[PDB]
Amino acid sequence: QLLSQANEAFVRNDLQVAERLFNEVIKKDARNFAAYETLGDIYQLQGRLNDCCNSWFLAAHLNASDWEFWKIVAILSADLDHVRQAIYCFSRVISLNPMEWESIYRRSMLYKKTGQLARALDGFQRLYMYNPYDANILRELAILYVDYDRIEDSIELYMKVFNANVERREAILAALEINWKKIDAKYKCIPFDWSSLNILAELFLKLAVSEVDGIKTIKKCARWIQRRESQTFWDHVPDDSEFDNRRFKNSTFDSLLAAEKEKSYNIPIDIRVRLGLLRLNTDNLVEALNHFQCLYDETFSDVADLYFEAATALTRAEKYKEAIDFFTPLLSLEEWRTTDVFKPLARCYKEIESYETAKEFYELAIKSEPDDLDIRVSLAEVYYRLNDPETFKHMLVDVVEMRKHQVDETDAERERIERERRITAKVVDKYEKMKKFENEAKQASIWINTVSELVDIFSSVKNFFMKSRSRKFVGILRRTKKFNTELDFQIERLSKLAEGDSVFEGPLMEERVTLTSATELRGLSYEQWFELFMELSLVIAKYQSVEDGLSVVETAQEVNVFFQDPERVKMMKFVKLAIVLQMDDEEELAENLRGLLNQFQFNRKVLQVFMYSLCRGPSSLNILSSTIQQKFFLRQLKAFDSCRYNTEVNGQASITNKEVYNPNKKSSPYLYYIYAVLLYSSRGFLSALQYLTRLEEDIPDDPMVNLLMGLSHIHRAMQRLTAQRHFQIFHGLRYLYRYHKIRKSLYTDLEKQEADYNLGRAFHLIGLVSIAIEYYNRVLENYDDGKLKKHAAYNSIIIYQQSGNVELADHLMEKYLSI
Amino acid sequence: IADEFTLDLPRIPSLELPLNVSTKHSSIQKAIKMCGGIEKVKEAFKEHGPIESQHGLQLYLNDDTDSDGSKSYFNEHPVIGKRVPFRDESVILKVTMPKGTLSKNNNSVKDSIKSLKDSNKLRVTPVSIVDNTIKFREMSDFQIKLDNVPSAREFKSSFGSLEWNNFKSFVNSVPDNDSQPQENIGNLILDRSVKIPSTDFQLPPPPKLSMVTYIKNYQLFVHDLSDKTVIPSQAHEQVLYDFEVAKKTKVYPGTKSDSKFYESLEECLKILRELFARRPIWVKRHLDGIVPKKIHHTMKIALALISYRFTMGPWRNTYIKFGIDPRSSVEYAQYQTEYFKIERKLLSSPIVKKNVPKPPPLVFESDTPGGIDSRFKFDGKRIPWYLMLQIDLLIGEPNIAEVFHNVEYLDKANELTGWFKELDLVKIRRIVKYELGCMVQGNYEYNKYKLKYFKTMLFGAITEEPDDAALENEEMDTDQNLKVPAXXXXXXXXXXXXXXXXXXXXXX
Amino acid sequence: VNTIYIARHGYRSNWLPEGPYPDPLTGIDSDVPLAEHGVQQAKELAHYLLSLDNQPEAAFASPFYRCLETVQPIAKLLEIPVYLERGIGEWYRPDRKPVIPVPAGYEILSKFFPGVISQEWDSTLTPNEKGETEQEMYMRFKKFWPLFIERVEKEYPNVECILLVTHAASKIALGMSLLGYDNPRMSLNENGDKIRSGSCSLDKYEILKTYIPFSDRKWVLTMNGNTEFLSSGEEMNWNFDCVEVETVYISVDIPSGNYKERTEIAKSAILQYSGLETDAPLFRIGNRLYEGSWERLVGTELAFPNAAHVHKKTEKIYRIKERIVLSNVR
Repeated sequence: QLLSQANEAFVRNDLQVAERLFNEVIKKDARNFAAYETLGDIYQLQGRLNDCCNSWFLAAHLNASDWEFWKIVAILSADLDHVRQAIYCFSRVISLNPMEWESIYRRSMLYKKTGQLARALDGFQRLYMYNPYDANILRELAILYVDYDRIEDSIELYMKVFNANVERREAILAALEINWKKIDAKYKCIPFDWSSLNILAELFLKLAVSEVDGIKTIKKCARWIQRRESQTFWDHVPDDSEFDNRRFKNSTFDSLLAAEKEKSYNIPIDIRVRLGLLRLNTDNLVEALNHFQCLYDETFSDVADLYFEAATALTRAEKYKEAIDFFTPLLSLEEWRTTDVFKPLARCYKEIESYETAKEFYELAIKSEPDDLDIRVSLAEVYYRLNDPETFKHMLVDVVEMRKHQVDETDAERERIERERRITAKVVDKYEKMKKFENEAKQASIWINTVSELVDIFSSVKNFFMKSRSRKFVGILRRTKKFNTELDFQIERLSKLAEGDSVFEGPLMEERVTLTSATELRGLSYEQWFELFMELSLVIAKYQSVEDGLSVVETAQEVNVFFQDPERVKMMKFVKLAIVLQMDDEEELAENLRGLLNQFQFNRKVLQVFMYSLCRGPSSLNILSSTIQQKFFLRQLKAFDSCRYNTEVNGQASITNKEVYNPNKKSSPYLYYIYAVLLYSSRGFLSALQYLTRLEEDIPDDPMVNLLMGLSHIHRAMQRLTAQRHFQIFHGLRYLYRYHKIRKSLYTDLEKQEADYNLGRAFHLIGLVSIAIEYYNRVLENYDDGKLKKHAAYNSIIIYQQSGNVELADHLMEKYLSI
Repeated sequence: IADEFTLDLPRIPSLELPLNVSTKHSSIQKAIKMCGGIEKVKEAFKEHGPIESQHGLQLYLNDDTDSDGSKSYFNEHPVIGKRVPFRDESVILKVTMPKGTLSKNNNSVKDSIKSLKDSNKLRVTPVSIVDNTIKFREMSDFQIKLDNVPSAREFKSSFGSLEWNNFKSFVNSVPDNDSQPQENIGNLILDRSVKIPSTDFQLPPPPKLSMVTYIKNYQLFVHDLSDKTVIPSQAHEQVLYDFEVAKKTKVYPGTKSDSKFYESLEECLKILRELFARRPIWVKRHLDGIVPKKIHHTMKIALALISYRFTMGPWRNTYIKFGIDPRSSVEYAQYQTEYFKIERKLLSSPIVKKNVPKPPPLVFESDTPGGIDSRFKFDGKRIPWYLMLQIDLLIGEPNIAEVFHNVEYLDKANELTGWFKELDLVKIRRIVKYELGCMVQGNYEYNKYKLKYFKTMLFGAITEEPDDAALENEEMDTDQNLKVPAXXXXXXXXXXXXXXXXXXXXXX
Repeated sequence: VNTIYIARHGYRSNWLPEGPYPDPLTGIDSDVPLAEHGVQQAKELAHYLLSLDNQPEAAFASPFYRCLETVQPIAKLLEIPVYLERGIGEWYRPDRKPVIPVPAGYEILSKFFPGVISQEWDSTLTPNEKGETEQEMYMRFKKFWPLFIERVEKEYPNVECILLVTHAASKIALGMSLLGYDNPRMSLNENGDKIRSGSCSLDKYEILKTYIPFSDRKWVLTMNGNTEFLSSGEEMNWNFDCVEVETVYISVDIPSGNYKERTEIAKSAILQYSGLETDAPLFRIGNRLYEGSWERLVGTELAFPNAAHVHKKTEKIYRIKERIVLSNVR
């Protein structure tokens, strides 16, 4: 071609003015990248960048192996906000080499800008896998898992950094016997500092289900920093004694070196406040404040976004007194003086019965957004709580007309005796209509309705609660379903608040009224009301949601007539326990049991409620196996010995019952038994025998003592590593063979079946499997009750799978474990 | 080779039951009901972390409700099934065939496909992938029947049924102050229908019961420190018989003549007789530093015909010469026992496991010739090797001395706190808890104001339970068997025990 | 563009037994909306796609009102654009008695579907307003693919997977034309197995293993009308000839012979089976080849497809009693 002569005659460039002739060669040949490169190159010199990237894009497809050229035109395109054209150019690079880690970063960052994050995330796992030790890849990879709500996988991304930072420091301190080049080649990691701990705190809040286990992880990362990883004992104290001035009052911190005390015990406030938000979702107000009271020492303007994020949490958690302390300082600043401070602040002053102070903060919020009526209806409510109905009616016409404009486009003494008269007739007849009558699940819902229509008359009196009723509890009373919307409900409610009265939920929304008598509020008499709360709590727990009945009893514990009187606070502690059994959560059951055992000391009915409540499951094993319970009953078990043995003046400071009567000074076989279960459940088979053997001296013909004794030896034997192991299993079987001889002989023919199973189950434990099936074939063949047969066929099947006798494991499963 | 199918599919969980669930939708929902319900099956797949940071499902094989709403057999001790880690992903295929082909072909898919080999109606398509499974590899636990226990009948009908009509009768029945904790609970119950035996005591079960060349010794033990109890003053009927013949024929029946057990015994026996004359109360762990290695095996037999040991009281687990009742004189007050424990579970640090010195050997040589070491003794430094230690050893510490040298002794021995008041003993115990907790951390400085408040008191890291090093040495002392050197029938014959083999034969 | 999904609109209202009470909201003839059951289908197609890996990245619906209702929740859930494409409208024979309807544009449908629809995409081709016979239909779908993809691969070079929400007659011609058959009413391979075009079905066309122009590419069908995500199965299938059965599940395990390391599937794999009749079937899974052995399991294995791992940019249980254990032969 002659153009091969003409073009490089024009590549004598030297002033870049012959570009018109290059424009001809790309028209004549239209295949030489040399023409498009230079025509694009000279555009870079004149500065016509949008014309440069075009020519290099046409040029790239002609010689598509030079992955250095796709990149230099790709990055140019991203600079000129042509992202879709850039992602292609990067994608051509990665096909030519999948081991270029700058383009995967620049490409994946553009996927985010485009909205197809799934291809971005795929780029970062590999970019993180082949370079785990760069923070920028870590920081952007953890944003994307958060965009998928994969937060638990983002925490294990920052935590596997921490677990590498730890093993580095342990190797440094051990390798002092220095070679930086030898530890860096083996232990290389991203530095963990206060910043990465700050992000890590944000994730536990967004996760919002592992509150207490996440606090302990923040504190381990806070004591590792500051060089205090050796103070492991803070992992076991409950409530944030470290990082506060309460650490001086600890038995162990007072014992440390004189040099370990001066290390730093101060968190930056951006992390401390997050801990208070963890404790608040845990429903631990006290430690939340102890974190937020540290927010007052910092300079005001530097933490104003934390005054708000703390108060906003306390306001959403119904803590209306504590939140005002954190909103009101912000009013010193003008940039915070808008509705998002006022409207959460004004309802706080409303629930605290400071109405004349809240009248302003509503009247200020409307000036910013008059088009809102959440404020107008509440600010109308305040004019009724104040004795000024004249302005109240003029605010009702303003709001309802304001709503009708929006849906189209889409005698003070005589006032209440006349109400008390008709409300007492309503509550007494509705109660008599509830007694003469009552499927057993539709008779409940019709019953719960005509009782929730009574409990709304008692709880709405406001002389009984030092706080407002929970939204969780009014939600159980708003379940009558006649409402349309939570704000519409107020309007059809407030419209009748004017002068008249009629049937509607929330009678007058609340009101303090003169009680004028004890033993009567309405025609009911304070022992007909308490029987409703307790009977309403259980029925809702049995047929309806269990978590709703628990709100009825937690609300009955704060009525100022019930907990003031004993013999009512007793029942609410039991009724609340009966429901907590059905929550299936560990760490409030224990809070209820320890609440009973402190009141009811040495009582035998409660110690059985303790262990019948804990009769199955790992949620119950973790309670008994806990050290907190092992310290408690030991404290009650030394107190029992003090009551019987001391001839001294000291029988106080733990003794709550002064009525114990034991002239022969016998022990209690229950406290020895409950306490041995804790040590058995803690794999403490030596300590348990120290207490169970004291029972075998006292109650030898009790089966459950001879069973635990037989298992405490069998289990202890398999710990030992000497020839006394064999003598200790034979010493266990003798207590199992008399367990057998007892249940077989002295009980009926259902416990006679138990004893065969638990013996066969013992020979499986010690591996004498050929004997185990012999006892299992007795519970299947020689007895009629079939509830233990499917536990025996379960364990026989396992024997046969291991022995390959699947021919017979199919026969048992089809007969007993069928369904 | 054939038609294609994509495998970018839902990655779903599975649940490999050990049960023969049928195809019916009533049969499946019952098997979900056993495992807690469909809402609790799903949160078992959505849980991460190592074991017991995740607890799996609870297969209740006998899940059914009585008429009162209570769980029939409310103590079932379920089978726990946990997520298998590192599962090999498996595809599942929807095999589709005409209605009625399973019934005529043994209800098997292996053969059904073989019957209609060339039909156009067989459609076989993958529908999902299984990346996660729960399966039940563990085994069922020991089971207890509480149907005729009347307290469980009262619990089950109140806390299980949540019926308020009989809940109220329960709570009004618990006495706010119980006057007889020491007695059986058959008196507080008002059912009286089932007639529990009088010696059952209604002890409820725990939540997890499954948690995975010789001589017989005859030492005496004293089980109760009542004002009535008798103390041994003569050894034992059998040991004296085994030992009196050992004097004439020098074999000590139960041994070979070549073991020299008896010649080792006398050379140990004359040692102890000198010691108990010098110090009548002892711990065996102090005697290990005195008797040589060659005659230590026979010491556990010489103590039996020289000494007894209480199983409780102030003189708990010490060997005491015969005829010596420590409640008879106050001079046996400095020998009474005190225990201490270091909680590794709370002090889980490297600072601790170097400062706590390692235990003794089974037998050693005493740095103090012919006596207790300075390493069992507590003197404000050097945590002793063995933390059960008598009052006679603490007094080397100055602050515990001037407490000890100002005590007022009781006129009559208390069954706990001994001759000492409760005050003057916690005054001793709390100092030692403070000093050990400090020297574990390596402090050794001892602030004087806290250490002075105790001495003038009038009225946790370290704890006073018996240490595991002690309990492991108590069992080796209470074991009635010792070494002398310095398949239903086969298993029944292999044991050959005097009791274990007796009852084992009766039950077969 | 390496991957394509195609899906049918859903359950119309006129298919109700009580009859067609609703009116076309747009005013065009036969532009009928969906029933409430057809809306529950389209949500179930969203939660299914949302459980996949190669989720679609753009949606090309037909202008008819019911195809927009189908893709509306798919757009909200996956957060993708929705473009109108008139070239995938219905096939109307010229003998329609009342009228041959032409559907609405953007300005009418944006009022009912605010924000969802994106108006960047002008239609590449318009069906004949007079109506078109069957031979004219299929050549129209021969023209559609080269012109459509080439306008996707230059206005959106980054999009590699797409969804098309269309009708039955189109859905079966879009498939055959893509796979390269001569007329649409023939069977795929030889066995009378047409494309299953049930209500709210889902097809899948992956490219058969530098970048090359469209017409030189080779595609394969890898789903052929999945309706398992539906709570009611395929309702109203249609094929060009229109102008008892039981299901059981079996697992296919792939066990490793190593300590605590798990096999995996690449989320883009392909499966072929053969010898399923006999005792030793052979499966290919991706590039690797296996040989199986039937093994019933004691007990059962219950799988929960409603418990699937949804990704999401912020009732039915499978009773298994038999199993196949695969071993490496490659």
